Amino acid sequence: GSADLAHGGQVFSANCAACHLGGRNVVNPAKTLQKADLDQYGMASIEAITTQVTNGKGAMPAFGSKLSADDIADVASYVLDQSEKGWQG
Amino acid sequence: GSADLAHGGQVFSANCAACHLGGRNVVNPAKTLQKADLDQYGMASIEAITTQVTNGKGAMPAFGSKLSADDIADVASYVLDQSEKGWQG
Ligand code: HEC
Ligand code: HEC
Repeated sequence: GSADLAHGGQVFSANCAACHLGGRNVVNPAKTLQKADLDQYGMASIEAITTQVTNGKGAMPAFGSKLSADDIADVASYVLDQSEKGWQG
Repeated sequence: GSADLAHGGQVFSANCAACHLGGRNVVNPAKTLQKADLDQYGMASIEAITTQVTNGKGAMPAFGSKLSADDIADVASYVLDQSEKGWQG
C-alpha cells in the first residue's frame, strides 16, 4: 500500500490533529498515539490503524467517506512512524 | 417526534458527554451546546440537532446507524432543553 509519510503528515494535520495534536488524544488521554498506548490496545499496526480510521470507533469519527484508501494508508504510516520516533508538538 | 427529555439525557451521557460534558465542546470550544453558539450556527432547533447527530460533521462522529430515530430525537430534545435552561456540570 501507500506509505507516503510526508503526505500522511498532511492528512494527519487536516483530519486528526483536532483530537490527536502531538500524538495526544484530547477526547481520551488514556488512548493516545504514543507507542505504549498503541501497544496496550493492539493498535501498533498499519492494519489496525487503517481499520479504525476508515470505520471510526467510539467517539472517533470514521474517515472512509472523506479520505482515499491511499490517504488512510499514508496517515497510518505517519502515525506509526511518529510513534516510533517519539511524537512532537 | 419523540421528546423524552430524561431518556435524552441518558442518550447524551452514553454518546455525547465524552465531548460535550456540561454543554461544552472539548474538541472545538467555539462550537459548544450553549445557547449563544447554537443560535449563532443555526443549531438551536430539534431538526438541526437530529440531522447533525445522524450524519456527523467534521470531527463530530455520526450516530445515524447506532441510535434509533427516537433516541436521536430524545437527545436533541435534551440538548435544546439544557441549552435554553443553562447547562450544568
Ligand atoms: C476526535 C473527534 C478524533 C479525531 C478527529 C481523530 N481521533 Fe483517533 N481517537 C479518538 C478517540 C476518542 C479514540 C479512542 C476511541 C476508542 O473509544 O477506543 C481514538 C483512537 C485512535 C487510535 C488508537 C489509539 C490508542 O489505542 O491508544 C488511533 C491510532 C487513532 N485514533 C488515529 C486517528 C487518526 C489517524 C485520525 C485522523 C484520520 C484520528 N484518529 C482522528 C478521537 C479522534
Ligand atoms: C467528540 C468526538 C464529539 C462527540 C462524541 C459529539 N460531538 Fe457534537 N460536536 C463535536 C464537534 C467537533 C462539533 C463541531 C463540528 C463542526 O465542525 O461544526 C460538534 C458540534 C455539535 C453541535 C453544534 C454545536 C454548535 O453549533 O455550537 C451539536 C448540537 C452537537 N455537536 C450535538 C451532539 C450530540 C447530541 C452528540 C451525542 C449524540 C454529540 N454532539 C457528540 C464533537 C463531538
